[PDB]
Amino acid sequence: SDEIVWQVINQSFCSHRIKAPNGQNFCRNEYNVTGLCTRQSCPLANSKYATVKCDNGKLYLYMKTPERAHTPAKLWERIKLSKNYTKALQQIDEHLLHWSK
Amino acid sequence: HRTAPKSDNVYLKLLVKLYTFLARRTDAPFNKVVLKALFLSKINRPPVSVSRIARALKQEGAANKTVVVVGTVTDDARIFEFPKTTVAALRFTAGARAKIVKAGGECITLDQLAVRAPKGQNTLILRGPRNS
Amino acid sequence: SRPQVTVHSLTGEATANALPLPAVFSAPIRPDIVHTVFTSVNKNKRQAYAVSEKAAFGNMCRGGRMFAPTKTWRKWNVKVNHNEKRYATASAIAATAVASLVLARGHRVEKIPEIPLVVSTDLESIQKTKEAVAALKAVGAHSDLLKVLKSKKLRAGKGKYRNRRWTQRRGPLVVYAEDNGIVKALRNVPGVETANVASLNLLQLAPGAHLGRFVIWTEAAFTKLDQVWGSETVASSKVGYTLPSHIISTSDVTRIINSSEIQSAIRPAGQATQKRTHVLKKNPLKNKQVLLRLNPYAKVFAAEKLGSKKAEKT
RNA sequence: CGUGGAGGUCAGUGACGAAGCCUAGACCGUAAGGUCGGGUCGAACGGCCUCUAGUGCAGAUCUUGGUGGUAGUAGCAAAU
RNA sequence: GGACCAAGGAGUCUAACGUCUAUGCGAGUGUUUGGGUGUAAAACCCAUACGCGUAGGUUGGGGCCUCGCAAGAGGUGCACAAUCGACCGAUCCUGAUGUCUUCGGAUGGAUUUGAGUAAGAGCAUAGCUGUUGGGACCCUGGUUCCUGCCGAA
RNA sequence: CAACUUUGGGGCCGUUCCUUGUCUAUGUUCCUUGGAACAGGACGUCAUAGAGGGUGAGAAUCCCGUGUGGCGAGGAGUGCGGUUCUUUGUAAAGUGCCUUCGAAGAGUCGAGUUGUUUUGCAGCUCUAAGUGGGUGGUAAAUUCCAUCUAAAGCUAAAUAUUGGCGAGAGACCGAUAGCGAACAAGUACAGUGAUGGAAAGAUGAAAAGAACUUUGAAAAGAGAGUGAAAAAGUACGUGAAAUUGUUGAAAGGGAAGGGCAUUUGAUCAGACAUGGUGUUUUGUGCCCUCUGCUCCUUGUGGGUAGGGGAAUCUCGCA
Ligand SMILES: [Zn+2]
Repeated sequence: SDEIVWQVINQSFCSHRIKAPNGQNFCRNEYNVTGLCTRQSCPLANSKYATVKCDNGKLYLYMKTPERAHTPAKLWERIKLSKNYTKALQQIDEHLLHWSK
Repeated sequence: HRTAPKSDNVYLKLLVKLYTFLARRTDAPFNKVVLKALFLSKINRPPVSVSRIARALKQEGAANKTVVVVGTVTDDARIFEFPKTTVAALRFTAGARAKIVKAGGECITLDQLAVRAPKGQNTLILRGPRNS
Repeated sequence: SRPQVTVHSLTGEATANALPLPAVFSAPIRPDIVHTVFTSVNKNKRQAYAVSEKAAFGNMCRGGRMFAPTKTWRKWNVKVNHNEKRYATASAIAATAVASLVLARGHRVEKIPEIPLVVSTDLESIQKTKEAVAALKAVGAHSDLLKVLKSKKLRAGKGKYRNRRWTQRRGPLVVYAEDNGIVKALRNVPGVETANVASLNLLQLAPGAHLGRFVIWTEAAFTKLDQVWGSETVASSKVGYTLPSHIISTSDVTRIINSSEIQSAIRPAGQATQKRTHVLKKNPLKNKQVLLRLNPYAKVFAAEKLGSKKAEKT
């Protein structure tokens, strides 16, 4: 359904999408990693998803699985990132093992 | 003429994306024919009666072929005996769909057709007889 | 595409009972047809307007008659095929399940128990506003209600003083099998609109022709949806109506492309961006390296210096 | 590209100043045009996806209004 | 054709046929005269009618299959076209078996015939447009944004 | 003849209908800004009431209402519902069977003509029948069959309604538009008349509409003051262009405009930029250690407490 949801979001109204003067598009989706609203970018159009996002101080990796397409309250999984920059990038590569580039 | 469907059926554009991946990445002329047929208008997609399908299955060596209709498979009560065969198409009227199922056959969508014959192995394509 | 949905209590928790999907959510989603039907349905509640009949003489003139006096018999209502209208409603109902669409329209549904959200039928028996609002708090649609409540703005047009002064977003839609005072209780809270399963108004379903309004179901209504639209098992309860078919079975094309067997049948791919060759022409007769990618005899030609070769005295 | 109105949305902007006006102020557009600064100003108004039209002016000796020169001239009941 | 300037100011609406496109259903299709319903000119459901439509061969030939490393070869052949057919209706002669003395068409011919048979495609809605009529672009004159592409007599 | 079957008229009180009257929720809680909070933020309550309007700016909760119900009042009235009073007099009616009878639209129907209409109507002349007459099919024909009763009359509802009396709405126009007329508009005015027929909306929240002094015939000033604002002064929201005046600059001398390109003159813009990498000092904490608690999506999880330590290590921070 993801490509159907994507073509609805693309060709019709993505509420988060913002149109630049350049022509480029920008999701205001809070989980969107890049600012853009593209095929890979919309968290709504993709069920496997990830995002570095900060709650008040600590930075958390947010994981989204197709397994929890229903129950959006229990949707996002949270991982506390390390304060070591190297260790936290290693943690990213661990939790995104066998995951896309 | 058309290099794109002038329709805005989303599922149709999905099949266009699938068959354009095929018609680029296959070497069989089949998927190119399917792509060119997907662009056709409603006038340029005349319906195909199931009577015409059975009369087509009366051809030699076609009984183990599968049939493909870019268009609509419509029913006709003027036939009684319809063979057990595999028909893939865009749309199925419920009468023709019950004719195919009731004859023990199979009503196939074109995505499943691409899965079964990516190179178009052992197929038939029928076009409705256009007059006007 | 899961089989069943857990009903939720008025206190708001997974009730042990669950209900199978009514297979209406497996309908094709056709936003083109929803759009074309929505325009014509939105053209229905319209009152005509006109200029006066006879009330110089020029369209260019001050006070003269205008060019094209607007007459009443211009078409106002638009006839729609009934199956097509039902198809648009079916695509809207199927779209309400998804909730990536509901977020794509803009709703605050990020903390709700599941989709499609199903509450017990006891919700129908609430007859007071504060209790039903507390019930929707217990659900978790509170943030959507607060969005609607903050969203009350004044209309920018002249139509502000044409009795259309205020505007605000739309919120949840509550679907009931039967009224037991629920429609009076939710009448006062803004943004909420109730609907019997028999009607299911498309304007209430996909407002602004955007698919997937946030819809709340009662338990009996969710069962009753099978009665309303039928299935392959339950008939239709509509005369000669069928829940319509798909032209493609699998909704994901990239799954089909990357499956195994297409991936078997397909030639190897390119670089996915073209390697530019010969971006600029380097002339021979100078630049002797590109002279040496051509004509390897030129090296021994210069080595023997045959251009200045002395002939025999014969 | 622009204009009036309509549905949805941006929990869009706004009396710490909306809209409008001016701008020998800057910027982006091939252009239609758009964005900001400053000044003035006082109460509403925009972006996006769609709908709808009484939707774009230099002329028509066009309509209406305002203001020139003619000209302190003609001339002195030219209206008083 | 013009003193200047501001505002206003000129292809709108409707009806009937017509092409194209999109959409739903499909030999069917068309809810909204009307009834039931309703949160009330909305939406939802629909009885009986009615409307419009429905009621052989050869040569190729998209492809497809086989074989061939390939090139090619063989086979089955969509749409459509040409041929030779056939049949129906007509066409002008034959005028039997019978025959109420004028009835009859049996059989065999002959050319063309026809949106003919020899296995349907339409209905409805919307959009853009063609012709006609309603004041119908406005009053001979005027007729309101940009860019790109094609572009005659 | 046989039976059966039936009774009418009032009153009154309700009900029904109309016209009204009255009652029926919840913040004016703190902060900022503002001349004014009805704005913004924080915390609330009501809701069968978050329609709308007003109140010095976007007011559910300030007010009126709105919503839900309640209590009245005065009429209309037979619509019915109870009570209550009477109604019979060989009164009136109905059904089956038997017997005896068993009366209907004329200057009309019709015919001709003329006009009119597209067959009716009207005029003129003529003018009937009673198992009659009207009308239509029908034929195997010296036809059969069908179907109504003209020339007297009344009759609700479904229907039309650019008028009246009221409502309620609008993908309508927003003061050259929309009615001619948002305003003392069919007005002022014009015409002898019949008739024609304009222009003209916005001070401010409150007039708080400028006390007082002074110039000035008088008109207008100048001081002064009100006001958040006279960059709102009854010429008044905002205040464009055409056009005018003054000053400054420049050019011109019977000079017209632009396009390119450059100087000169004038002028404007032109960091809230001020960091990174590595090392080192000390201190601190989600750092270390020990002891917990808690949420489920139960895992490669999330939140969170207590005491100790950096004496050593190590991370982040300083
Ligand atoms: Zn997006």
